[PDB]
Amino acid sequence: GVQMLLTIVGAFAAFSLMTIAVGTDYWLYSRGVCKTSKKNEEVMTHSGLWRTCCLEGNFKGLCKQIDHFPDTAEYFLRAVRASSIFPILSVILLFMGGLCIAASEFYKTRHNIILSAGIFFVSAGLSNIIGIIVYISANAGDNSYSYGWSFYFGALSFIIAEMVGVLAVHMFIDRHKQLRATA
Amino acid sequence: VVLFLVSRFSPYEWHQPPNEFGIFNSLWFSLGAFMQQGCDISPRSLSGRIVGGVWWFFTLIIISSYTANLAAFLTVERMVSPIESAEDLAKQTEIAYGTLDSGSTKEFFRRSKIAVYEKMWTYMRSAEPSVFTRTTAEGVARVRKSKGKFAFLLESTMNEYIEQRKPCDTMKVGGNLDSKGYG
Amino acid sequence: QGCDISPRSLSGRIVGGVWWFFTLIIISSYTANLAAFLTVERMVSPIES
Amino acid sequence: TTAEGVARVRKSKGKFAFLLESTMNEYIEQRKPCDTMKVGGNLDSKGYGVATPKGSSLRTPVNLAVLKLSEAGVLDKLKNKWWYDKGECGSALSLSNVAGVFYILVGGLGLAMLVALIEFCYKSRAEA
Ligand SMILES: CCCCCCCC/C=C/CCCCCCCC(=O)OC[C@H](O)CO
Ligand SMILES: CCCCCCCC/C=C\CCCCCCCC(=O)OC[C@H](O)CO
Ligand SMILES: *C(=O)CCCCCCCCCCCCCCC
Repeated sequence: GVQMLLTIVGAFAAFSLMTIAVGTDYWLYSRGVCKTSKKNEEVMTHSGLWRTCCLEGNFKGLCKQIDHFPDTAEYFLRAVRASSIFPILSVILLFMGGLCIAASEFYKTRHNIILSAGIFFVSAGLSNIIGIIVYISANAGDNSYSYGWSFYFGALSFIIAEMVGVLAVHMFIDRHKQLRATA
Repeated sequence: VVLFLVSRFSPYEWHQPPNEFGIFNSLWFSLGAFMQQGCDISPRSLSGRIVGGVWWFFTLIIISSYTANLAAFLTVERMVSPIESAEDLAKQTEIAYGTLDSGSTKEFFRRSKIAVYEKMWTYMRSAEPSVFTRTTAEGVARVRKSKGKFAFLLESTMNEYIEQRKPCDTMKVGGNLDSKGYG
Repeated sequence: QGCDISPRSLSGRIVGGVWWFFTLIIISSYTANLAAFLTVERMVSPIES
Repeated sequence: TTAEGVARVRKSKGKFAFLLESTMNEYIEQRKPCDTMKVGGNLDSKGYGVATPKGSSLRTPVNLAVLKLSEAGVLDKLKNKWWYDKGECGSALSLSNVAGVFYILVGGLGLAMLVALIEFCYKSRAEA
């Protein structure tokens, strides 16, 4: 159907844009040292979630590993922006939602698989918001910082995930209305 | 999306929609709610009420934090000071100030027993980077380029001349500190 | 305050929404400016020269 | 001791400031963890001298040595050696302010979906 084609495309799109977001290293555009004896560094660097690579300087494309642990209670944040479980939990959920949609087009009659997808997309978009907030709220703790296309993919992925969630619920409603009609 | 879902996904409620909270009527309740502007529809289930109760609290804090920060800006700006006398200069540190080297103005401050001018000298002589300039032109440039963070002590004749030169961005303030002449 | 009618069409709901946003910014800018007027009393504007 | 004053500044979360000579202040400003700063102008102007007991015959020679070292540039070289050559140190609201409201919100949206999917499970298992 038309409502299904969009769901497949939307599930794929959301999952693709979030996987690229979690992997690419252009989340933030800030000023920082792209290398592990005073060093005249402070060169323009682009950072993702785990790697920071400077945009310019004698180290044109040298990368590094972010050090996320540089006293209590707050720590819990430093450890949620260091595993990045919320961005990664959002990838897993979107993948699981796709399985549901795909499984739906095979078994059929089940109806509750189509719903499950709806719960795995809406929650995926909800994990994403928490990951976005945690990201921003951690950098602030530590300027002309600007955001890159990996941030705006994770923002665009959220939008596509919520819309597929609406669409998947709208298909679940329609499946059940067809049952009530025959009754 | 979550309001839409929690309300209409369950077919046990349908008999005809049980609530009017379709995705569209949910994007409208949530909008109205945020703008404090009340609406006509209101959730009637336990689920749909945990989505309007945490959104009314969110809305409340965000609107209160906009009014209370717009009222902090408008106030602090209302406390701005013109800084137009030597006494004003002497009582603050945000705006640097200095004199020409190797002339009578610098000597005036160095020798003054007047408290305000002694205070000014004590600051100027140890300020870093140097607040002294080698030529009047350099002092003018420093005023013009420093975004209000440098003021220049110079003879009224030179001051009045520069006040009538483009780009007409400087001004003499306060009375003269002494009375003398060129010979 | 509240009324007894809320637009139920897309066209009508855009007008209602851009006007509830306008309203919000202006009622906040009045309370916030009024607060600045009562917190810091300047009250100085006679002969100056 | 000066070290105790430095520690008190460093450990007191901004609630202690230490009055000390500019020389010591400037030295510490270039030591790790680079968390202190000299502020303001100096309150007075003075110097350190080499001291001898009153009337000691050593005083004259020591004084001339200080002047010779000064004039040869050696005192400046020593200060740079020990202070600088060896130095170790080289508004709107933000989401941080309202992080909580956002969490609470996403926690009541996940609590609503739990209180709604649970009821759904019951009503469905009951119809069996
Ligand atoms: C049909 C049910 C849904 C109805 C929906 C009705 C929508 C009405 C819009 C409301 C607020 C609009 C706010 C617009 C804010 C614009 C911000 C802007 O222009 O910002 C420029 C720039 O990015 C700054 O840095
Ligand atoms: C009929 C059903 C009606 C609707 C029912 C749901 C509405 C919930 C509304 C507000 C929640 C506010 C939660 C506030 C959380 C405060 C957290 C707290 O206690 O923080 C302590 C602090 O961290 C120490 O330092
Ligand atoms: C029947 O027993 C099914 C309901 C029980 C499982 C519910 C699982 C979903 C819970 C709500 C969604 C939480 C999203 C959190 C996002 C960070």
